[PDB]
Amino acid sequence: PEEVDVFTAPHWRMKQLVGLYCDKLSKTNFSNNNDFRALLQSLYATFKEFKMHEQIENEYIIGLLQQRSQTIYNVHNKLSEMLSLFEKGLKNVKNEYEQLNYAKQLKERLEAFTRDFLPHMKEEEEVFQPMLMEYFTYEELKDIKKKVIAQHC
Repeated sequence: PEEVDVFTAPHWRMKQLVGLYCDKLSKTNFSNNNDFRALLQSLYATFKEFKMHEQIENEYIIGLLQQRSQTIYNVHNKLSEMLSLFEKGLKNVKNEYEQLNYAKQLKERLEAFTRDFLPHMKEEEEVFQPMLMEYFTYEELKDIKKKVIAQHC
């Protein structure tokens, strides 16, 4: 039921963001300083919204589900490292040799990030959403989703 689903719309926005940076990345001219900085500026804004996303889940969803089921063990950092990588590109890359070296690193890290992020969202939808249905009443889930949408939008 739509009104108790706490993941689908947030994740629709996160995957739209993934699609946009994958697009930007494949089209960026890493030899061009303006293109390079513009890309890193997008990614920084984007990964900041990813971080707001995980924090919202921690604060409004997971920390509650954890309290009631107590089947929590995997904590729900990578995002701060990605953001730190972007800051570096923005503050410490000063010519074309450094841009192109950095570019190879960025691409590898973004690829690895992207391959983990998508499954991580799938798992919340497939695992946590069902648990939420058992540990909370229907109106309780409706209330949680009201709060999660307010924080994301």
